[PDB]
Amino acid sequence: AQYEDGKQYTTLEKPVAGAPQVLEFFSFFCPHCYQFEEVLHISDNVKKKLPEGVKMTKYHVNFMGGDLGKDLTQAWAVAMALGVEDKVTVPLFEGVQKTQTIRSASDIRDVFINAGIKGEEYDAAWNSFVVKSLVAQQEKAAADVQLRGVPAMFVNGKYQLNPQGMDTSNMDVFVQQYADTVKYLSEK
Repeated sequence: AQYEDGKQYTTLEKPVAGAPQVLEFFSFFCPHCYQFEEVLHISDNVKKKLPEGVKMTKYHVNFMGGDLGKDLTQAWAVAMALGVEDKVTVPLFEGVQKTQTIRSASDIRDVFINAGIKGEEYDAAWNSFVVKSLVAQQEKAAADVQLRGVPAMFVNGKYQLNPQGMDTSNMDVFVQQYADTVKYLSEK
């Protein structure tokens, strides 16, 4: 066939019930994730090809960057709760990986303040039980699929994108192939 298990995607031999339809995992410590976000705009190009009615979910993971990695997962929970994902994603990536000016929770907090989220509002979110369950969800979703690497994408809790198996000669072509694959998997 044109799309084959083990080529553009793999199948979970233990499928995850009730899973979000398009589920993406990343870490701000993750170098390919930086590329995926900044250079390739993967999430965005997948969205453009996804069907009517499909919701896209993106979660942070703990297994990179130790103590700061966990701070970052809670911070992404704050971002999701406040709906400010689109204002902190880039400065968080560049702060961790480009300028290396993020070294503590307080530095993560600075990024939000600079993006215009108010101190009171950030700190209140940070400490809220709604953010606690949001953290809980990110971990559960990762736990459910045995996740040990990022960037990672899952479709309807049964298929896992396999970017290793796509041509990287051309960045644009890699992205479309990636997005079309999510679409194919989506319609499956």
